[PDB]
Amino acid sequence: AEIKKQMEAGALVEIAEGMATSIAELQEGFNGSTDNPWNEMGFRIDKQVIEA
Amino acid sequence: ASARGYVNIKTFEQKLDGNKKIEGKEVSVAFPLYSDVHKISGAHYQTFPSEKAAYSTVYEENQRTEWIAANEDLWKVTG
Amino acid sequence: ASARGYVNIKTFEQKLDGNKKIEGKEVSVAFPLYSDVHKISGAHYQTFPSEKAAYSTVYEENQRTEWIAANEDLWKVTG
Amino acid sequence: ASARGYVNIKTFEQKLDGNKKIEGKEVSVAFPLYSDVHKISGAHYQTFPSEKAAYSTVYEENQRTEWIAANEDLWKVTG
Amino acid sequence: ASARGYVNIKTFEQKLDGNKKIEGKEVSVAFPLYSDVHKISGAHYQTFPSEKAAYSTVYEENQRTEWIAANEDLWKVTG
Amino acid sequence: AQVGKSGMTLTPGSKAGVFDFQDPIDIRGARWAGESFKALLFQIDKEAVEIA
Repeated sequence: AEIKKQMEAGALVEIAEGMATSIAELQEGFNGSTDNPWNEMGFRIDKQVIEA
Repeated sequence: ASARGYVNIKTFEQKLDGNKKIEGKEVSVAFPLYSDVHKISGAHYQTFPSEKAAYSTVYEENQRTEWIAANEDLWKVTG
Repeated sequence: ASARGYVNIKTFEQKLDGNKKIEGKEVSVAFPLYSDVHKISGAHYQTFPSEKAAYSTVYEENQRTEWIAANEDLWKVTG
Repeated sequence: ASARGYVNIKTFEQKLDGNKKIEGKEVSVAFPLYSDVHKISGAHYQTFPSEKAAYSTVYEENQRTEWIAANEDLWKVTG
Repeated sequence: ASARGYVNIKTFEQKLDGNKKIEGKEVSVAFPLYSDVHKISGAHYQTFPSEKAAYSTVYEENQRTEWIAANEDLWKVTG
Repeated sequence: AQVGKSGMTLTPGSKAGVFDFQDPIDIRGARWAGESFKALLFQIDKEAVEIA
């Protein structure tokens, strides 16, 4: 609730941004860089059962 | 400030030998200077651009030779 | 006990920074507990199955949150 | 001397565990001795040939087992 | 320095009225600053480019508002 | 985006940035949706004009 009030107020606002090419080019160890891994995703798969 | 932006350079601490370490370091280099000379490759580092220097230690455009020495210093091993 | 078996997980110590380290840790997790939740990826570890907990620290199936906290703790850095 | 040259072996220090280290060592091994036995794989090392021993500790051909022990010792971790 | 050169501005004393004179002034303004804001038109003046400031009073990039005030002040009239 | 229903488009008794359906000033004294929802349409169209 407080966060929403601050958003309405324009005090704290929604933001999104891409990666600097200065970083993406060397992400995950290129040219001796370090501590810069790429983010990743995939899937799970679970189940439910019933009984008469 | 340089008003042309900075390249913010972070060196990650690594060990070299018994009681010999390359200390982590955080410096900012004026873009017009970073882009002129640098020896950072294979250095165990990370870097990003910014409108104002991100770190307390800064190499300004007119400090070319402080920066050259500083690049070499990022490879230096101490106690 | 889990009465089914365990997933035995060992975290190996790493240096992170000057005077900062992530300690190695030994935990046994009930198979169904591990299966349900495990925040372990990129963690510097080894695992194996067993019929009985291989380690002195065991998270039984009905402990749920003790295990989640235990996983977060595998990423914690100390002196 | 071996009178046939040497293989110069240098290893580098490794932080195997919390406050446990494998110190790097500098040894020279008579070429035919090196050739006969050298358990060097995954050792964090460098080698090169030379006409004379490069390092202060040299294993002449007539050593065999002093060398094998010295060789295996390259992997030793101490406090 | 401005590291982009300067625009050197020289004005001449103007006998505007009885007991009224526009003080002649000599200033140097960083090229990008001069370019961004200036009123040098009808100033009874001369200008030129340079590598380094030609005059003792210089307005650098971070002097935006000191320069603007200084610029209007080129027409200030005194005794 | 700018804060709408503010500045030049703000009714003196309004809140600057929010259309309040429970406030008589914004709903122009209206009741039920037959008219309350019209008050909102008026404000929308008023904002479109300010953009022009």
